[PDB]
Amino acid sequence: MMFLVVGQGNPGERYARTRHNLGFMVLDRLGLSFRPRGEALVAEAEGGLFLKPLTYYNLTGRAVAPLARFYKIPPERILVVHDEMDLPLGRIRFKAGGSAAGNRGVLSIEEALGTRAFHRLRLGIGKPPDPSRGAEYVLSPFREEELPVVERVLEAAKEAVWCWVREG
Repeated sequence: MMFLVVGQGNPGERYARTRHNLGFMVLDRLGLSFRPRGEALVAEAEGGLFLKPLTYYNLTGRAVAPLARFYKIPPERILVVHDEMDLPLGRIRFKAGGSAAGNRGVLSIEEALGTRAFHRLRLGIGKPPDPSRGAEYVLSPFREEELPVVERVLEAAKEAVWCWVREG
């Protein structure tokens, strides 16, 4: 296996529209065929793997590390796609190593792998007006007025993902 693309999210229909499931939403735009493999939905394409862990958001390392270890996927070929409160909706940024900047899904993968040196695709979702409501904000759906931006973010993310996988 050449690489591993991980979409951050939570399992179950009740989380499917929430901001914290934006990484699953990107993965779901890729055209792939996901199959259940333990606490994970996994797809194989282009010589590599795509993973929607069903571990819960903060526990995704539990699915990522056994897969990476087993197929000897190096951290340079692991990409973690996730929602990011520190960037405004509409903004997308790649990140190579460095701190799991308080993203607990990225943190759980660092913990389980024993390294910070994997890549992340950060998808800005903005912040809530009050910091203490962060969990609430990410476990809410987007506002209907955000949907046009969200769509275009998903389109841009889908291209970024394939670019990272493929040509660049």
